[PDB]
Amino acid sequence: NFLMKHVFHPKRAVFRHNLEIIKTLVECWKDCLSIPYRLIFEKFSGKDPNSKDNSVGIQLLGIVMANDLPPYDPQCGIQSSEYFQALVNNMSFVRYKEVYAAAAEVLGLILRYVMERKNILEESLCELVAKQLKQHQNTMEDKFIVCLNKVTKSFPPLADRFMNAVFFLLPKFHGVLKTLCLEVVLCRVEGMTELYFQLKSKDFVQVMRHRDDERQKVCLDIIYKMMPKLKPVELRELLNPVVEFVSHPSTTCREQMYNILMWIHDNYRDPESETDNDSQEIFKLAKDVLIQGLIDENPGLQ
Repeated sequence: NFLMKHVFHPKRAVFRHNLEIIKTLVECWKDCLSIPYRLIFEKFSGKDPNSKDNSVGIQLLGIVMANDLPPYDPQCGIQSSEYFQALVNNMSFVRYKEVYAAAAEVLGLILRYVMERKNILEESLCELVAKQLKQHQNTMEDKFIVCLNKVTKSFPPLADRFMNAVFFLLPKFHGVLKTLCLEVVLCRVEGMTELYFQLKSKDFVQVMRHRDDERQKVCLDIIYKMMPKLKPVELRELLNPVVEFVSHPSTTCREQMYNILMWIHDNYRDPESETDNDSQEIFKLAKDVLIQGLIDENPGLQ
């Protein structure tokens, strides 16, 4: 109890060392150690914006969250369920960071914990969505999608309530925000019917052709996941930017392209009669570029 009240220090190295020794204390002595959830609540219950006072509280909650502990409010009468709101409220405070991104991350783990062990399921989710929704229309589109990406790193299903807005925000974004949008839409691709129409409606090939070697990898993963349930007509158009990834400086993009190639070749092999000329053209391009892959520079994927 005493070792977590005096951890806020000017230098960041001392704060990190204190957090490390607190984490080591909890994991080694997990049994026969009650957790003072009131102290953490008092730490992250700040009201003044741009103050950087709830960061220590959310960091303590993340530290206790990493060793399979109850996700705050163990229903021991120490606090009430309305103090679980002060944890989501933390995502509103803008500027200085470390107060909304970490809050979104810890909230995602807590939801995941509650979706895995039954008990309460969606009660946290509604407020978190409202916070995302409020941060959506009232300008501030840059913060909304990064908070959504932080949440969806542990809880994909919440993205199901914002896919339309995610696709609407895609053309106007730039830099890393476009990448965040792309992995947000990547975290939910299975069961998303008519995904190709939405992707093509926002000029997906121009996003793929731009050299980013991380965004390109994300788009390649999206294509590899979306490849089943796709007609050969769609794959005929989609294959040319994929096979343009030969001689790409990045090894990982070439490897993902090669994996796409291996899937198409077994799947399109010996097609039943002349069902579609696209099914024939698609097989020929993949087979020939797969042959071309035999002299690749990287000795591993070769």
